[PDB]
Amino acid sequence: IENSAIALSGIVSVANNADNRLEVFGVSTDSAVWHNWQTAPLPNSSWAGWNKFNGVVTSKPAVHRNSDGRLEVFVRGTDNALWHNWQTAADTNTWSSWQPLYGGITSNPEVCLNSDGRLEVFVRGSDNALWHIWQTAAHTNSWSNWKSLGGTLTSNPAAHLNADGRIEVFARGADNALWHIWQTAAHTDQWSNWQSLKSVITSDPVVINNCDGRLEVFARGADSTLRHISQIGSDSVSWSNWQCLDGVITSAPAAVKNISGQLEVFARGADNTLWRTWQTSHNGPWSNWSSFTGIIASAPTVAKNSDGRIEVFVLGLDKALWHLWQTTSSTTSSWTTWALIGGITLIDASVILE
Amino acid sequence: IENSAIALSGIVSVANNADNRLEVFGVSTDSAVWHNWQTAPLPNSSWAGWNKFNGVVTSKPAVHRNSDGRLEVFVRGTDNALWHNWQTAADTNTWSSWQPLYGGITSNPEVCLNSDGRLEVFVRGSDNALWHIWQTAAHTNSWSNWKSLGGTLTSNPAAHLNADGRIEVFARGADNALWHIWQTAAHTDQWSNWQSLKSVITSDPVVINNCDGRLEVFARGADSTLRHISQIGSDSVSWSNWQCLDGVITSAPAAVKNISGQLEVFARGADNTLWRTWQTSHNGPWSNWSSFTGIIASAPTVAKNSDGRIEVFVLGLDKALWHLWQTTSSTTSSWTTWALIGGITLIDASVILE
Amino acid sequence: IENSAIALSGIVSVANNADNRLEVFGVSTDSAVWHNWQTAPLPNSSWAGWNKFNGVVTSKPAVHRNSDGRLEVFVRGTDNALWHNWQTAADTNTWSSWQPLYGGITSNPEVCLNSDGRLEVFVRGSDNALWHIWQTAAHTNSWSNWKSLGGTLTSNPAAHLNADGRIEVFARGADNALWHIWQTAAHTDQWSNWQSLKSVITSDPVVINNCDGRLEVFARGADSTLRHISQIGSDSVSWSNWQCLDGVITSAPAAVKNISGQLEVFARGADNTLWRTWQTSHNGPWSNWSSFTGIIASAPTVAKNSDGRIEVFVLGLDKALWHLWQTTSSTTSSWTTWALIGGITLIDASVILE
Amino acid sequence: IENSAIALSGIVSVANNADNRLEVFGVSTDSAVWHNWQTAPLPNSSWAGWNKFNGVVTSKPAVHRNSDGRLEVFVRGTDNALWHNWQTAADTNTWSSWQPLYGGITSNPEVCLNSDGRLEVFVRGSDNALWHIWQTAAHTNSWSNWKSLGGTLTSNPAAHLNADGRIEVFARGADNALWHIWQTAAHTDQWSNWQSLKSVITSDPVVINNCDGRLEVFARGADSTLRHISQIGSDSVSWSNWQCLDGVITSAPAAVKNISGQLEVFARGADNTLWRTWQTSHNGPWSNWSSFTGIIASAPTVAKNSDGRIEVFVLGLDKALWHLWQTTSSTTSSWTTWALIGGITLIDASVILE
Repeated sequence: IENSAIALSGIVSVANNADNRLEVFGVSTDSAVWHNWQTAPLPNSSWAGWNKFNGVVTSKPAVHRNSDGRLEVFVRGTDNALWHNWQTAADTNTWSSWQPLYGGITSNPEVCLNSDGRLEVFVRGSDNALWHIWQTAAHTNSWSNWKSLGGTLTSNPAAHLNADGRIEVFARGADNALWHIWQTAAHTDQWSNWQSLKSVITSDPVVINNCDGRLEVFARGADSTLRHISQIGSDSVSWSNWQCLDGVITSAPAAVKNISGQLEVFARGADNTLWRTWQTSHNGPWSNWSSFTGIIASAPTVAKNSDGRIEVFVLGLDKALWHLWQTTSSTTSSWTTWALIGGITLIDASVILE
Repeated sequence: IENSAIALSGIVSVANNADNRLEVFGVSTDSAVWHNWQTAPLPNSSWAGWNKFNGVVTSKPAVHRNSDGRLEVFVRGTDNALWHNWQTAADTNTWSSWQPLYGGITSNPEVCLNSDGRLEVFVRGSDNALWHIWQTAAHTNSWSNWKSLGGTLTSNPAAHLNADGRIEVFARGADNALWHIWQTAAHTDQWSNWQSLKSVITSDPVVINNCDGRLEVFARGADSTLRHISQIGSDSVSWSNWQCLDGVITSAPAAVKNISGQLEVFARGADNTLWRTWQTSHNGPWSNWSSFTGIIASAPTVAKNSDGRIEVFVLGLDKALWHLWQTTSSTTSSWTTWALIGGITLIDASVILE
Repeated sequence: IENSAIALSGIVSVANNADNRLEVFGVSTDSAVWHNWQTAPLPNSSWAGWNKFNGVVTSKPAVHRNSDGRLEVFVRGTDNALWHNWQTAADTNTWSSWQPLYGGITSNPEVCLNSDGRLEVFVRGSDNALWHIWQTAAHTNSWSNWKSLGGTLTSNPAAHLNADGRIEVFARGADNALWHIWQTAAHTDQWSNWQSLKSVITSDPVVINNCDGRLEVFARGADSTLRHISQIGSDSVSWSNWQCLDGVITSAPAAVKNISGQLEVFARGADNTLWRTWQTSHNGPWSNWSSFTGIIASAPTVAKNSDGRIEVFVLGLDKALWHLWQTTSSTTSSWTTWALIGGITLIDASVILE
Repeated sequence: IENSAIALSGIVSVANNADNRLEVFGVSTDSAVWHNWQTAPLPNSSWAGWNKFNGVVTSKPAVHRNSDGRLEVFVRGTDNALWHNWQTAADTNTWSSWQPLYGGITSNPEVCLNSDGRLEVFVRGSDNALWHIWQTAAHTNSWSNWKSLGGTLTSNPAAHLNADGRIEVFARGADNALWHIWQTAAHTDQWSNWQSLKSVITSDPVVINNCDGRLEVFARGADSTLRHISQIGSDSVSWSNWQCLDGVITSAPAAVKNISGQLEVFARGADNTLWRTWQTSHNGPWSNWSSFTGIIASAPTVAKNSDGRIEVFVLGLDKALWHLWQTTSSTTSSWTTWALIGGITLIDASVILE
């Protein structure tokens, strides 16, 4: 692989409803967003069926739950502007029409919830800088003007809260290295300068918090293996060295914290099957990759159910959505085999970044 | 102290709003519930002022946030029945009037949020058994009938979720020992039998989850010192031995997880000042108790702000509410001295259990 | 129990030879020291048979291996002075006669090996202060003059190295609290002042190092339960609060680090059987006490074999030595039942401290 | 670098005497072994001066302390056989002449001390298999016959004890991967079959035990970066995945456990200076590499002094031995700059393996 490659992404965005039912959002062959949801918050639940939002879109959709429990979806429109639509009440399948937020977008949108309950959206703009826009009041359809954070992005952005409420954003830069920028005070428009974490990456960055309140960033490296870096202090400036894990991966990774507090990472492996690795003890060593049967055609997207059970979504060779899950709420649980969530076929609507 | 003693409780109940502003609920000399809230989600914020709910009450109020962000308060009425009132919209200071849930209550109410978004209330009933009632749909004013879980309670109940979504309830029994009972499947009316954790306790139990996804229970013991016990497996049946910490405490304890994932416990000490102890490392040893200046007249009530800073509320000798907080989002931060949230005086409306 | 009580001690001292064979030393009804040893360094080995050292003694013997592999035993004589005898070559059953070190001794002797290979002996003297004497060259029969460290002792002393090579000594003081004193530079006659760790203790202190390079002290408390305290920094001045464990014990405790690095403690329990507790995770919570069948008449003495297996020695009701051990090198191993090391009967020759 | 490369080795072997004084062994321009020792067991001690053993040698010397405290050195002779010489008494500078152990050696010797006090030597033989020979009685000049363990070696062997006393040997195989073989019972001639840990390595393996009683193996990888793997269970068959650390290294690594139980690794870096990395927390993430001033011409050799302070030895550009050490017994201590141990110049006498 080349240093500027961006690994294959997940085919859907997932969120938990206010009642923790999972709901997935993807783009079909009509270039519209469709969604489907669990009827009860358990992995063996039946799903409602695929439902369409009217409107042609030109990016992968991003979804986040508002602080009042209402889901809200963000997408690029045919005008290269940002659009959004929302549930009109928590746990209800009544939505707004797409509504405009304007701007000029050249990446998939990334959405974060500040610790004061306000959504904030991060995107690459027309000038390749990082731009953002935010709710001016918690869970309200009142938004700021667009503002630039500068830089030069060559991946989609990934945002996460630090334990103290400061948003930190990660993105590949012009030199193909991972860069980051952060709020210097929680949920405030006061930001640091851009800083490099060095090392080339060949996927979007994936960010998760550990139990200790430290962030941990996962990405594919230049040799096509998983690499990871973590915060070692109580600020955004002190990081470990990078470490790689053996094993060639062929998609973005997806990371989740299991209910014992240990991290697990899922990725498409060198044989185009889903692979999984997990921390064997706290902060500990990583297990050898374990494979699941079945060829897959996207990165995994990973979620947790109301009872803690992990569930994984992928694109199958039939271009439909498949999923599997843990059979029990237990880190050493067995897994189901792939099951189909049928009714539509999906396309990868990710913005082509070069 | 005698084995059947119940240590002095906190004077207010606290909750975070959907936007993480703190809001406190207490009972004044008119035997009504009054509340007050931060105007912004930071500990140095100004407070709005004390506001009254009409109606005479006969217990400490319990408050929990619904899964749609709306706060909801539960109290015993003059008819010894359960009443509740709620915010009509998240982050809004418009409330229902008290509305009846009936029953017959002989303890303070305890409220838990199931992982499927449904509130559930636990109380000691007229026959001294544990009773409960639940929302039948997430964040909806539709409730079940009352149902008994049996047992014999001699403290208020304390409920917490396990990491897998099963509610577990703790309460002192007829033999003054700590007993517990648990859901055997997440957010389902399928419960275990009562089991004893032995050891006498002389306060209500206080329950918190650690990073590992294990519960940890704190209580005052028969010798008036803090003692604690924790889950050691992935179920509700495997527990450690009890351990005590030196130092006589004269109130219920209050426990919180700081933003490095370590536990801290606050209690009124033998000299009637606020004492604090913290875990020095993961699962680690406990620090010597540290004292804050100022005589206090209740147990502490402890909360966290949107930026992770801990804030503590107590009753002062002037029978008003005082608070202090951490100056920075840092485990070794200094603390402010007590500041007054003036405007009313408070009474301890806790149900007298004998 | 009274605050000045000293719990029942172990009936033998144990050491590993240079080749790791265990060898035990006790006092028989003739008031002489006898010893016995494994013929091979495994717990299921046969033992050689009880062999006598000529000479009447008036304390429990203390044994330590020299830095050249030779065992050396220290005891009080009929003249209340200190005597010692040694193997003349490692792993050889040829010994010196008792040789005099003089002084005036009113406790059992305690022996430590400095990290520069020199033995050092600690005792309570005729004036109840702590006295010591040391080899002036590693593993050589050349000793210093006696020197006082002051204080007032009401238990036997217990000495251990810190991770940086500084000896630290623990002993009960005149107020029945645990006190300690330490070298301020490794293997140097430069010592701190005495400092109290507060808390009353009713056994000799038992000291072990954890993996982290921190000392951890175990003792029986005033309520007859096990209590423990540990270093929390990198010096001898920073300690945790004391914690107690539920369960009444009726002997001194004995502590050992198993081969997974976790601590285990053994003690005679309230029903006069051997009890065991272990840390369930690193630094972690302690298990409930587990009992072994059989009434025992001393504290346990605990050792490890060349393959890591723990072995425990006690006095039986027949006044003979019994032992049991782990069946495999595994923290969850089963244990054998008590087996007799027959041939003599033993007496408790511990110096009566009041 | 090529896959069959073997990175530059350390220029001396080091051991602690019975009294913990460091003593170093190297080969000078006369192809004889010379040694030098601290006069006192502290890093700022003066050194005695370089002293020669008569006899021409053809490998790097290996040294280990016997279980009776006597050092013993192993080397290949001009006849390609194994020779050894020993201190005739602990802490004494009187040695035997070289004495023959015969055989036919094609690697540097590796020496391990069994947990029953018997030395055992591992070497590549004339047929490229692993051969070994052992003392038949602890710390005695009585040796077994030579015996083969088979395999095909393309590095020097590295041996370490497991926590349960089983020797495990690591060596690169014919496929340039790391292979290992182990005793199936402690200090017994009963061995497993050879098993591969996969991954190519380009240095000798370096093995250390962590606090948990698990082995951890460090080596340079095919991309010239440090990689490491560790045991995850209680046996020799369960290992983690391999992880790499960023940063090109140009020598074998050297690993040590500091006195807080954390691991540190030293290696010559890409700029030919000494680099260091350390675990920032238990099992934790690894720090960025830190450089010391000064160009160096060998791998580091690392030892610990009687007070826990780490000391590092290297070859300088002047072909003499230099060292530096920690200024205090503290993981965050500063370090001294390089100081010369002058008097001879050293050559790399490592056996050329192809």
